[PDB]
Amino acid sequence: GGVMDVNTALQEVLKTALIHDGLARGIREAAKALDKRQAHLCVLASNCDEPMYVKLVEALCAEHQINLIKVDDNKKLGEWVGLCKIDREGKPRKVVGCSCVVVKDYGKESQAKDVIEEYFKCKK
Amino acid sequence: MLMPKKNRIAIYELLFKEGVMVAKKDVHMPKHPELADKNVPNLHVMKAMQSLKSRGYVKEQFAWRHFYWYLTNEGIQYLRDYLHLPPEIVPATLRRSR
Amino acid sequence: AIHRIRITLTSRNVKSLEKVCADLIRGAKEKNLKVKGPVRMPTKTLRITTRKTPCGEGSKTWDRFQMRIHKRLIDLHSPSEIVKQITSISIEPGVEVEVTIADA
Amino acid sequence: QQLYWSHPRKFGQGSRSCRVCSNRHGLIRKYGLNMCRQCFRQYAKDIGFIKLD
Amino acid sequence: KKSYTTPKKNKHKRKKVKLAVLKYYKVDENGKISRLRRECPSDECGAGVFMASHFDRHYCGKCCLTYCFNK
Ligand SMILES: [Mg+2]
Repeated sequence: GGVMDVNTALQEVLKTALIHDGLARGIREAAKALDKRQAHLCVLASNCDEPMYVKLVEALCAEHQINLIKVDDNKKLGEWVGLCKIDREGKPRKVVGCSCVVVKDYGKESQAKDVIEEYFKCKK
Repeated sequence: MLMPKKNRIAIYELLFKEGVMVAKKDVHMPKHPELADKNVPNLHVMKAMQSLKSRGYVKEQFAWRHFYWYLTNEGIQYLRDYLHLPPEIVPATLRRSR
Repeated sequence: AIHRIRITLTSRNVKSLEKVCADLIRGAKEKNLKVKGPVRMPTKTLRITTRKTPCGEGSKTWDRFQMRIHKRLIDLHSPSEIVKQITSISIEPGVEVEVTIADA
Repeated sequence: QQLYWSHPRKFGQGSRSCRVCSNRHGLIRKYGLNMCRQCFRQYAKDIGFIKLD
Repeated sequence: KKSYTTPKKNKHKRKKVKLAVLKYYKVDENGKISRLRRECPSDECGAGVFMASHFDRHYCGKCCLTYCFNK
């Protein structure tokens, strides 16, 4: 654990949120998981693809419950989910970037790891 | 698909809870009996254990139409990884046998 | 209270069955329970007859397998606890014993 | 994938097979053995059948 | 138990056409969404799944053998 940093916040919440079955990876699953009321925290990176699905993610996080966090560097959150489960995700064979995520369920509520977003929601 | 991830995990957790698996050699029966019975066809159980055995992890016997699968140490470790358990828990088999 | 109660014994080896029966008779008459002696129901014989040969070749020999089943009854007039007790004791070998509520 | 993976097998030789060798063709239904005619001579003793006729 | 004969129609599978992913939503003012195709009002489909449009048919992808409408 860390000191509430954004570059620790994603790493901290992710590692419990895979176990809590929360991550709609990819863009179509993010959309389909936002059209139902299961979503909680949404993530996007820099543009390496369509210059309008960025507009898609911000419009969708906007239209119901504003909760977005933006963090660039697609390959980083990619490698943080870099293989289908937690062992050798750093295996360079496959290291696809997510370029979007929706957390449904943000892990076991703990250790201020969710409070980092509470420190942003009405503050930013 | 070879089977749904839901079905895989349901089979693996049962094997870990007990420590040993059994199914008759039959691809047609619609549900496995036992604690998979609400959900899973035993074709999936056979097909799953075959992959598990080819990677160590399991010992296999077959006598009058019925597989008997034991979980070995490598299997304990891999399943303890794959299911994210308290890294020291095993309800499979724990008592000194007199 | 005092009830009729019938014990039925079944097996395939006769000596075990007969010795079990005589010992139950002993244990019953040491308490003076007015035992009605063993009734020997007819023995049953199961017959199975098959060709000897795995394939179809040879002169046509057959096997004649058979298994035998012996069955007898004893009747007691007494309370339940003594009989379910003494029944529960003194059976070492492979013999089937079934005791019921009442048969009279 | 397929909804045509079987058609009624509820009587006759398609229904039944030996509890040991899984073969058809010459099994004993008497007394509920359900056992191939060759496989039964093999265990005819452990069941208890003895030849003395 | 012998050599085969030559077939002249071999084609194992359909090649499973590959499409660019999602243009079914339209952002149509800054922060405003439009839906080009309704979500199948079938109780088990969660109303986050998009019903098809054919040239004169609406068909539900997840209602495997139901929800086809004639217009
Ligand atoms: Mg007679």
